[PDB]
Amino acid sequence: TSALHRAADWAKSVFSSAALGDPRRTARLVNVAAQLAKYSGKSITISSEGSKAAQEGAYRFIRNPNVSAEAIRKAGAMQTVKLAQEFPELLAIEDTTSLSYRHQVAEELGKLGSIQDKSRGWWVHSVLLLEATTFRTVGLLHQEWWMRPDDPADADEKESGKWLAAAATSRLRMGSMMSNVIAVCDREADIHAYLQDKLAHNERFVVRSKHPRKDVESGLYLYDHLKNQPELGGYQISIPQKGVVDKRGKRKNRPARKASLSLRSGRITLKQGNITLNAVLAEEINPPKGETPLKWLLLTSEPVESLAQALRVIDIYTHRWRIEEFHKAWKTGAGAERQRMEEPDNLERMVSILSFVAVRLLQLRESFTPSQSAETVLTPDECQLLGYLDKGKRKRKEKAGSLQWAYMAIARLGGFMDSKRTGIASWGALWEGWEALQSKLDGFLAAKDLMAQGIKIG
Amino acid sequence: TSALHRAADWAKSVFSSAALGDPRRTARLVNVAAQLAKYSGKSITISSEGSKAAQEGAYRFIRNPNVSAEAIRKAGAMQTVKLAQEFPELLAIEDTTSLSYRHQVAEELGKLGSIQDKSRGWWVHSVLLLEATTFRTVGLLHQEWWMRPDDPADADEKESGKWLAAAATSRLRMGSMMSNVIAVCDREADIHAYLQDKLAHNERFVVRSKHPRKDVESGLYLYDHLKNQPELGGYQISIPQKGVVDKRGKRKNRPARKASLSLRSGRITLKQGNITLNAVLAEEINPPKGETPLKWLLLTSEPVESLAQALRVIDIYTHRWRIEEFHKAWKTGAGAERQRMEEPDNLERMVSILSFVAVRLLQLRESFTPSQSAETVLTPDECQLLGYLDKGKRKRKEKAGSLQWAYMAIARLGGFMDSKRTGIASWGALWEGWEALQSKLDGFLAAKDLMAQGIKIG
DNA sequence: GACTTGTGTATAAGAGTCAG
DNA sequence: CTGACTCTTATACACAAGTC
DNA sequence: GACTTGTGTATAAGAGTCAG
DNA sequence: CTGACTCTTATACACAAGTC
Repeated sequence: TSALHRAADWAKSVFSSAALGDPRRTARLVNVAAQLAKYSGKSITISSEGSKAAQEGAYRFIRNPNVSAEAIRKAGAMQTVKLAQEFPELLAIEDTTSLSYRHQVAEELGKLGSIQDKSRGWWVHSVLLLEATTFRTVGLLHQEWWMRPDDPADADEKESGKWLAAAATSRLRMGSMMSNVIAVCDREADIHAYLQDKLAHNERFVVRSKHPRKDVESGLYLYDHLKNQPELGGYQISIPQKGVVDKRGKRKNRPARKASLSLRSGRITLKQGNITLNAVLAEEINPPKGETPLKWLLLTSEPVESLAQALRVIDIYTHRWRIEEFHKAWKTGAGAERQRMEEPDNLERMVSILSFVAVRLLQLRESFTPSQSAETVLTPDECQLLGYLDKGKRKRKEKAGSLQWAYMAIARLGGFMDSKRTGIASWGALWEGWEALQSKLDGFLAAKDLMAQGIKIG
Repeated sequence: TSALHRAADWAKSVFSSAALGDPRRTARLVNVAAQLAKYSGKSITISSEGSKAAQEGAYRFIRNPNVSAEAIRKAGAMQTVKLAQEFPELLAIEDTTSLSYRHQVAEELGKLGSIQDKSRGWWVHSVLLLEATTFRTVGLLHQEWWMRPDDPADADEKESGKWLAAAATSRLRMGSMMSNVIAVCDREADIHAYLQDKLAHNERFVVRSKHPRKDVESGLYLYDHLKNQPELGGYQISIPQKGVVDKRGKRKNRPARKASLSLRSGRITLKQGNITLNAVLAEEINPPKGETPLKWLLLTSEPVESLAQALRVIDIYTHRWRIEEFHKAWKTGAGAERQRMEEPDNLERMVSILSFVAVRLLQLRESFTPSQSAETVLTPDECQLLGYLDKGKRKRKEKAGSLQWAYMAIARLGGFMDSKRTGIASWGALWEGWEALQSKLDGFLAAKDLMAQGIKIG
């Protein structure tokens, strides 16, 4: 938030809490995180700016047997917890991804596909906290890493307990801030035991419905009972073009279209556990000749009885993609799967660090997104150089010297050409832009310095 | 050479000759090559520096049906031919690589593996010219692109004729400069018809021996006849550590070692075609308990009768890897296989351009490699900024302000940490460094400009 | 000349990718 | 998932700059 | 204290990758 | 191919800064 742009400051805030059992490890962590963040996406070596000291330090740290990766992730998360004190409502977006490897260490790791696959590694189940008003990323609350065994009957616990394990960690970490938190999960979380545990702790959630369950008071499947309700009202959406590549490698187009949805809600009770909760059902009115009609059924602790309360629910769900965006920031962006440590713990400690770097990529774009001047975000020196680099390229929409102009200017330095006329640049473009602006800033300052000590330039 | 660092200048020299049948196409080619070179490795869009004009231009050019990719490659090659006038002896390193794709266009392309593979594309057979004294890259003389058919009996010509086809093109292109040229090829070129054609044109070559052929005057296999000769003398080599990954995915180490070789030569005559030529044989004296003894048998037009003449031959061959280095510069570096044009000709015209970009990556490092001052290569402004950026990092080996220091300084800006204490940075590190130095130079100049118009910085 | 192609602008959307 | 994007191929105009 | 771990330097080499 | 590299994991010293 306040400590973001300056990588060293950022790393102190995230990591100085870490109980690694020696302040030298925590300071080292801080330094390491700092160089990696300044060089998001690149090798440790490249992050060391030619310092043999820092290179050696970084590598010694991530193979350090007194350094607990669990503790690294926990220390970051407590920072999230500290940050989250700022907000009256939060979303806790929850999902699993895989971290996949094929080098020699992969065989010491866990199953991701078939027993024979060379690609092995970890499953990580993550909780990403956003603030609920403007949806900005607060950070990681929780990650469970595990190695799936080759033999399913060697599992200590069933993988589906990951949703409850996460709840247990969030509540513990958030403490009394938990009633502030709304857990968002997809169909994998449509587990009776999971809904039950939330309600029992009086915790808050929006989980999408997969299994047809019956409502006690009507004796009907949730869907049939919800279709009985009066039309709470409607909403139309725009579905954006994209290409599509199926599981067998087959490519098709998905042309943009506009769909319109009828919304309904109701209070519902489930046979199992005699647990009561609410549910919203959005369904498409008159879909075109040959397309899957849209259909969302959402299970929620949240109020649903007014049209607006129900839209709050839909839109809380519409932000679920954000956890995938983190996964992409972790992998493609920060380089989790590009690492090549030769031992599991080494690979873990590194990739642990990289998860908070990932979050910061997200937050960097978010730091520029939202009315007034560029000076609120950039330094005076940053502000002038950007103005020079951008000369001519500024569009008429953009108020001169505004934070909106600063967003675009950086995006353009990152390569952004708005190919879909949406105005929105990827976090990847913003990062390249920021990094470019920062790199050109070295030269700018170097001239300033020399010019300040009375030396002629060129 | 002279026109290299400045991308626009470089592109004019390489491409202003192009007969595309409209000077507008040639100028467009020049512009396109220029932006791509300035942004080696990145997308067309990113290369357009926010110019909608240049983006649209670039894309219109590479889907232009009046633009012949053949002609693009030819125009570059004639520049090579023009450059090569400078040199009294050249190496023409010759080999094939594949350009491989899996997007929708791939199925309109040719076979690279089995009939069923999704990975399809072209085979390209290339001739890379170096000068023979200090081995610097002069450029591409020739490329043959073709699509291997699914059915081997649908081939217009056998693929092994590629060595002769290349000879035919080089001689035509080099004209009377051909007697300056020494063709270097590996075992695939150990074809009787190919040796014969060289000798008949009185062209010059070093080709490694695969098939046991017999010498007429002795009646012995080349190898047995060469082992009869007196020990012309010896030479020892250092073999550098590397990892090894076999075809089935199996990983092993190859530890560094020192090998010593005994050298022999002789004049030889082959039964077929009663063609006479020379041959050198290098073979390892007493290899360690369990390792493949080294063994090179080279067929050559070149003189071989003195120890030194024979070493000239070995070392001419020892530079064969350079064609692989080009292939890597073309693919990984310039991004040939990262392109995603949706039509073969579009994909070809683009990748054609990218092959000369590749060559320039090689030449950029080479432009810094070899006694005196940095000022011989960099501009005064470039020279100062680099000196600032490098403050503290300079080693004692490095004479202050020398071209040797400039090499290291750039390498360090590119991430180079000399992990194998060899002093040699990859072309990839030099490029990142150069690009970084260039990027920081924008800021430096921007401060200069503003400082020159009397505006306060920061 | 008679007719054809490239540029710079502006509008639109198909194809591809990651991760799923 | 109603993902979110960038890469790539289009199309129209007026008008400039080509071939023939 | 008695004993154990991190830093900055310097030396070395195994493991991995591309393209083959 | 005797490829050429970068990434990663080592090891010793003296000495500083930790745990117990």
